[PDB]
Amino acid sequence: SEVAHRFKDLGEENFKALVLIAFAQYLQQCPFEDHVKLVNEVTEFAKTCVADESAENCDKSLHTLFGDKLCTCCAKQEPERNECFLQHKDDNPNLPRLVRPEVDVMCTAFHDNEETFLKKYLYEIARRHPYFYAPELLFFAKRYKAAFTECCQAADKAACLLPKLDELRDEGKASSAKQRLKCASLQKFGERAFKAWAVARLSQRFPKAEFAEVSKLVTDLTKVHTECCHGDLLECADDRADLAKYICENQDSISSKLKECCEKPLLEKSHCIAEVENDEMPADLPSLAADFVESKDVCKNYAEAKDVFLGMFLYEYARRHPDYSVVLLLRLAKTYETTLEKCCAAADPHECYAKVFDEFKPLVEEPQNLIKQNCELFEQLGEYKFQNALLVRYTKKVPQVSTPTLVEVSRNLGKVGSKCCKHPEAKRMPCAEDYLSVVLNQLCVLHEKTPVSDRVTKCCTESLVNRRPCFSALEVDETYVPKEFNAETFTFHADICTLSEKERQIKKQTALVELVKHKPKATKEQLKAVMDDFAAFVEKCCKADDKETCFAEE
Ligand SMILES: O=S(=O)(O)C(F)(F)C(F)(F)C(F)(F)C(F)(F)C(F)(F)C(F)(F)C(F)(F)C(F)(F)F
Ligand SMILES: O=S(=O)(O)C(F)(F)C(F)(F)C(F)(F)C(F)(F)C(F)(F)C(F)(F)C(F)(F)C(F)(F)F
Repeated sequence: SEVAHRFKDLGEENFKALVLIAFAQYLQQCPFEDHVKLVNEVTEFAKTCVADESAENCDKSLHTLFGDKLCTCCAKQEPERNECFLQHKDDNPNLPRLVRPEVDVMCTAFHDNEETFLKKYLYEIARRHPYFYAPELLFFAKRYKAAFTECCQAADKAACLLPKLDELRDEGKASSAKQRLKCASLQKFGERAFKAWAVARLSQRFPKAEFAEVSKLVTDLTKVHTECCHGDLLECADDRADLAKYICENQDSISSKLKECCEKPLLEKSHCIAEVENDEMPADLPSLAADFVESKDVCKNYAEAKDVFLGMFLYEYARRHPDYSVVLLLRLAKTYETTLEKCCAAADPHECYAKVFDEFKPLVEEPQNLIKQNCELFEQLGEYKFQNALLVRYTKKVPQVSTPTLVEVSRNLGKVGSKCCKHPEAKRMPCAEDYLSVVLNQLCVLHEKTPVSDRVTKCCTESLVNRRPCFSALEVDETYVPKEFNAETFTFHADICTLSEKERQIKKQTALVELVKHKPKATKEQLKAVMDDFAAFVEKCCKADDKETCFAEE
């Protein structure tokens, strides 16, 4: 009995939560209360299974049960139904932006019913983030609960809560985006791509770890994510705990940076492990040359065990390169692979695969130079203007892309600047390029829902590893027809005056996207000249005797 097994392994609380999450991700549009009803029925049922694993319906898969419950798609049978539920996950669901009500209202609701409030949190995130790393969402719910527990008792409920909630929202969106890439990686590119990812990350993270260890953690982590991305949240959370549990029983085989996370309560622990600092690279590790370029058996060993050897390479290269983005290490490993694929078949492989690392230069240089160039641009512009720059860039690159998406991605793109450009070069590239993988992936998923740009589609369906160079390589499509100057898109409301800094940025940014859409191939100064026109008009209308009409007159 799986639902019992999981209920047992997860405990009711996390079971409930994961089931809610699973429901809210399966039925994003469905009301909270219909989800909790389903969850309770499932939980109630799970309990009957914990008690007798032979009770009538307890041997059914989690898929059948959730899907059966969900069905209270639905016309379909398993496993086509679960596939159906998964494919209907909506990365951009038509759901009201979660509008934070005032703290006292929230704090009242939180105290009115903590679980319901906490379940409401899960539900609202999960349904908005249908790929949200479900166990991680439990961690968020815990922190959300902790926020509300403490901050609701605070003198300044808002001043306590808001920053914390802002942190969790941000962390949430980051985690969602992040997990979204795992699911996209897994689902669009397959297990191997994810495995490659994981070998690269974990090798970087756990360079002291033996390859077999990195592999074991990779197979387990992959299994975690496959399950999570597959809406198998229960297995996923459970396998995650198992993985956290494994890692923590095996820290000395994995990382010396694990001390603190492995002491951490279950949810914190996995979260902690998932983002532990890269471990110290083992001292005096040799170059990959003897094994991967220099050996005469390279061709043989690749061929004998391709993915292992490539994994060993990726492991060996990644563990040596926490200063490389995962995608880079992935690119290098793909390059290695493909070079070996041609060298091994070439007249003298030893000869030509000895040169394999020379192909690595451009691959390594490109992100570096990109990260360096764009981060100077960032340091010149700061996050916001860096966002405006990228927003224009991307709008010009892929103008068909919905502006909200454009804005969101560009903003996020620009956020990598803030996150990464602060870092010295040694931490910039993994930070930047991997966050870039996350953000582009956003662009990718957001756009996929309503594809309107063949370039985005192209760049997103192509090698995940190469997704970023692909967008980077994109230049202005002139095959894009500017949109006529709709007033409504450039006639902001007086609500702009009341907008938070961020929201007024999103708005200028939105205008900036639209303006670029209205008139692409306009240069930065001309774009600046209407952006400044807009902001002035806004400044004017915002301080006008009557705002709403001042605004109307544009
Ligand atoms: O070079 S690639 O990244 O394209 C790659 F071939 F997929 C590879 F990453 F090297 C890889 F070998 F496939 C791998 F990603 F490492 C791997 F598939 F994960 C793997 F290492 F082979 C593995 F599947 F995990 C295995 F090692 F077999 F356990
Ligand atoms: O080259 S692109 O503009 O297409 C890009 F992929 F978005 C990008 F170059 F990575 C970029 F987003 F523009 C970018 F500026 F490089 C970046 F992604 F934001 C970035 F390079 F990561 C950055 F933000 F500049 C970074 F410097 F990495 F922080």
